[PDB]
Amino acid sequence: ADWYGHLKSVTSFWAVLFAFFFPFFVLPFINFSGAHRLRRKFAKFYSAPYTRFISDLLSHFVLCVVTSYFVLDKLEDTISAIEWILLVWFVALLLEELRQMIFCDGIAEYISDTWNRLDLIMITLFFVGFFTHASDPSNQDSKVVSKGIHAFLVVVLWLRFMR
Amino acid sequence: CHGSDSHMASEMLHSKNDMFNKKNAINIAYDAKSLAFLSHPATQSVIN
Amino acid sequence: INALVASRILERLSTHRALQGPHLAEERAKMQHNAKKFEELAVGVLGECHGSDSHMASEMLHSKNDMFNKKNAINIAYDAKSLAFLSHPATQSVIN
Amino acid sequence: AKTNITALDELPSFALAIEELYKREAKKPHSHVQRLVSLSNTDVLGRHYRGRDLANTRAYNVLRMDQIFARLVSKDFSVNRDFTIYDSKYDKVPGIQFRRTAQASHMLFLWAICLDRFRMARHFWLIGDQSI
Amino acid sequence: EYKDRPFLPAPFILLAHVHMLFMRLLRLCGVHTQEHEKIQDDETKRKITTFEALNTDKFLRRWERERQEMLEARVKMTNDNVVQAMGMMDQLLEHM
Amino acid sequence: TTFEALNTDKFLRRWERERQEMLEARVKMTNDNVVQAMGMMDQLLEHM
Amino acid sequence: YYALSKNLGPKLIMMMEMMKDVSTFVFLLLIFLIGYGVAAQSLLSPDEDFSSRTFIGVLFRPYFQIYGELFLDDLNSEANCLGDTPFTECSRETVRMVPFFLAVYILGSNVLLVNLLIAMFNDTYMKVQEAAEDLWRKQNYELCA
Amino acid sequence: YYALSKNLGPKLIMMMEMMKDVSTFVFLLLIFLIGYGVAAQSLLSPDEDFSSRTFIGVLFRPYFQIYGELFLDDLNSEANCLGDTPFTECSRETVRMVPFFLAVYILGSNVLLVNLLIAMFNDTYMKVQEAAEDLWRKQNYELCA
Ligand SMILES: CC(C)CCC[C@@H](C)[C@H]1CC[C@H]2[C@@H]3CC=C4C[C@@H](O)CC[C@]4(C)[C@H]3CC[C@]12C
Ligand SMILES: CC(C)CCC[C@@H](C)[C@H]1CC[C@H]2[C@@H]3CC=C4C[C@@H](O)CC[C@]4(C)[C@H]3CC[C@]12C
Ligand SMILES: CC(C)CCC[C@@H](C)[C@H]1CC[C@H]2[C@@H]3CC=C4C[C@@H](O)CC[C@]4(C)[C@H]3CC[C@]12C
Ligand SMILES: CC(C)CCC[C@@H](C)[C@H]1CC[C@H]2[C@@H]3CC=C4C[C@@H](O)CC[C@]4(C)[C@H]3CC[C@]12C
Ligand SMILES: CC(C)CCC[C@@H](C)[C@H]1CC[C@H]2[C@@H]3CC=C4C[C@@H](O)CC[C@]4(C)[C@H]3CC[C@]12C
Ligand SMILES: CC(C)CCC[C@@H](C)[C@H]1CC[C@H]2[C@@H]3CC=C4C[C@@H](O)CC[C@]4(C)[C@H]3CC[C@]12C
Ligand SMILES: [Mg+2]
Repeated sequence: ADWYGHLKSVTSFWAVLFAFFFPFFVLPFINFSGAHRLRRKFAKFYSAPYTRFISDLLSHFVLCVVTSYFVLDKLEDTISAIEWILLVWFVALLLEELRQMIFCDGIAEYISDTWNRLDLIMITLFFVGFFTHASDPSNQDSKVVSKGIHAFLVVVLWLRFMR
Repeated sequence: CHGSDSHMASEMLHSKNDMFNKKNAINIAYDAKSLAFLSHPATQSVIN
Repeated sequence: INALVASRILERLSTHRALQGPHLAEERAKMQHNAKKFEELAVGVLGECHGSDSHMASEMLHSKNDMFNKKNAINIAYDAKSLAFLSHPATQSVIN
Repeated sequence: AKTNITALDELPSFALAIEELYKREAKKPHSHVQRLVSLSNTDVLGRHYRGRDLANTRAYNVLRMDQIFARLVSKDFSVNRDFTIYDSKYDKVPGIQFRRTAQASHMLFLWAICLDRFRMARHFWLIGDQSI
Repeated sequence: EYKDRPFLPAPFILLAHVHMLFMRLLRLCGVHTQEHEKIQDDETKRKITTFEALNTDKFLRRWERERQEMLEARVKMTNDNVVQAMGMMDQLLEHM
Repeated sequence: TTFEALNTDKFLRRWERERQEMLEARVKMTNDNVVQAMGMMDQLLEHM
Repeated sequence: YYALSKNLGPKLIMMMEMMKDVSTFVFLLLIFLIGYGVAAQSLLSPDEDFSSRTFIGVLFRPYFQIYGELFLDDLNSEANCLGDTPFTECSRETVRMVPFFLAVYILGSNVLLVNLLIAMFNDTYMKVQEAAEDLWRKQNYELCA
Repeated sequence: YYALSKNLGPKLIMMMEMMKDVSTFVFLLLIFLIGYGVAAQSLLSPDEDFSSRTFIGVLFRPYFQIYGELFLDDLNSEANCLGDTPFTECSRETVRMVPFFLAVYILGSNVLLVNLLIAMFNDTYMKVQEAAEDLWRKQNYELCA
């Protein structure tokens, strides 16, 4: 009941995912729970833990596919646009990890979970590889060492996707 | 029924009842998704 | 010997042509059941014999009976397809 | 009270008593019987057509319940009822008391299935026929 | 884990982070807010307390009844009753 | 109909007999009999 | 037409029940296959533009290596290592990690996941054998009808 | 002469009991083997007259691929694909589906049927172990006689 929030328990994975992808076309024709009507329905559907959980999955799945594409495609002689997007994405992930560190029940409770440890390995591997590439962007050897480190990252992010 | 007279039990299972538009008890049992009734030796004997 | 003969006759009757039929199923089952029970009895009596005097029990198992053209009880038990009698320690001891 | 419908007016006293039993069971708070009847979307005779006073004072009659149970079971349930045998002119018939019993038990049996009272259901199942 | 986490996904969670940081800055430095706080009345609290103590008593009665319906307990209770029955017969024989 | 109702009655009698031959039911019935036996002894002691 | 037989029919019903466990195994196996394939494909042939051949290289070797057919001679040829010992004296030092990743991967797939699938099959078999017999007797009626 | 021994004899009786399960496995395996073999043989070498070699090609590779020996190098050679990546840059685009069919097939045979056979063996073993000991004591008498 806490998971589904103000939503009926008969809702499936595909229905909530479709409503997430098509907000203005699936939400008025569904049953659950003007500015204070449309806003109330949006605040009730999107305040539920299940919709944000589904959004985080889909987001991490895109992260895995886009980062996998980035590692497979050739590195350029300067820092590419996809590298900047992934840099912004992992800072955002790092800030989320810091937020998790500050608001939990101690450093021990946070570090007890194996997935938090996996998150730290993700951030650490990406920044080592990125600074290794960014130290000398025209150097072929730096790209080769960076892709070698980024092979390990793709392995951890697909492992982290099992959460 | 199968213990007392198997042939008479077979006649009972083959009998058409008016309450389900004139068809027998095994069709009713299948429509009711009664796995236990269908797995019984008497019902299986009638089907064989 | 009577228990083995009873078990064999009920077992053969249960698969006989005169007992096949839709109404005879329970009867067949009963025959098989009774056969098994008689087999158990044959084991039990045999066990008692082996408990009292094993050598005398061996002499009993080696004794030729006129009713099956002068050969012993283990041949009768094999002919009656009595798995329980053959698996008993006394019978196995005589065979060893 | 007297009703303009001839089908409702031919019905005997014990059918109205079963309707009273349904009403009494329905009047309890958060009862699933009332929710089932409201969700069913049928008229007074149970036909799937979706005045108001007749539809509310006699909302729990046995024919409508027969239609709801009929729709739950399969696509071809149609119980043939004969309430003419409860008249005094059929008393000379030998076996009528068994049929009369069986029919009555059947209706009460269905009511006991609706309220999920297994023990009464089993008892009404015992008195009547067509057990299986 | 997902109750306290912001709704917005990972590329766009920076907006959520700066929004929470903006609220934190407005509360710590600006002091222009006071959040939201909801309480519960004493009546519903005593209703929960009364309900919980009634269900506690109900569970203890059901548990006691279930332990008295076990086979071991019934045999023990039956045994003690038969012992007291022998005592009453001794008293009866004394009267005789 | 007659065959089915007779076999229904036969099954209920057999089912009732089987439920009375269970160990739990026999212990419970034996227990109630012993309780009534104590009651009759109380009556006997009153007469003494 | 195998359903008439008392041996082949219930086993077919049990096989259709296992299909969910097979799908579960595929979902667990997909993580290692895609992860190891993207990582391994990048390590073997770096500084190459993305194409359809890159995707085929990601999917082809990892899936068929869990059935025991190893492409180590083929991977050795693609790595451009000229030494008598296979993953030594290579142009790039990073490609020597290719057998190590694989070493983790087949440990994940054959040692761990396949034996887990065997355990799920034994448990699933014991759970639904009687139900398969009952369902077979219902499908016997279905054939008759 | 293994039947005298208390270890080898009952295991031989259990093996003769399994033979029915082995035959059951063969009947289930025959569907995939004949279907995949006719389909795969047609995809690899089209526009060819039927002969005995076509039948041998249908039977040979599918049966031996379920034991882990894959003929992917041999299939790659027969497909006339000249690319560095194996099932790319072929004369006909249909022959690139040859590894995909195989991908379904060994999933059907190794992942699904072999593990099911393991489950049948464990269940069958637990069912007939005591009967095998009793039957061994009867065969002990048979040897003695
Ligand atoms: C916790 C786990 C996942 C992290 C493992 C550490 C990885 C990312 C590090 C540790 C040691 C590193 C290697 C050390 C030395 C060399 C030789 C150099 O010429 C190419 C890169 C290469 C081959 C490095 C690649 C990245 C490497 C393998
Ligand atoms: C990641 C966890 C499981 C264990 C970490 C072990 C990793 C980091 C180790 C184990 C084997 C190592 C490799 C073994 C040999 C060589 C050749 C050398 O000339 C450069 C480094 C290189 C290529 C190593 C890189 C790091 C390596 C991959
Ligand atoms: C009991 C089992 C798990 C033992 C573990 C085996 C490990 C330690 C062995 C098995 C195969 C080995 C690899 C085989 C080949 C190479 C290439 C070489 O250029 C660097 C080391 C490297 C990458 C080895 C690293 C260690 C390795 C992964
Ligand atoms: C439900 C399942 C069994 C049906 C699958 C659809 C099959 C029959 C269809 C779907 C897509 C089709 C392919 C689409 C494109 C090409 C390329 C062409 O140059 C040769 C035929 C080929 C390779 C087709 C073969 C048949 C094909 C694989
Ligand atoms: C049948 C069910 C299980 C799934 C359907 C997937 C089938 C239809 C798909 C999956 C892989 C596909 C093939 C993948 C690649 C190519 C190469 C392309 O140049 C022509 C089509 C062709 C040859 C595809 C044909 C259709 C194909 C076989
Ligand atoms: C977890 C498991 C089941 C993952 C599934 C693996 C599937 C998606 C992979 C494994 C091997 C792959 C095939 C390998 C090679 C080729 C030849 C190429 O020219 C077209 C695609 C095709 C035909 C691939 C289709 C997809 C494929 C069948
Ligand atoms: Mg975290």
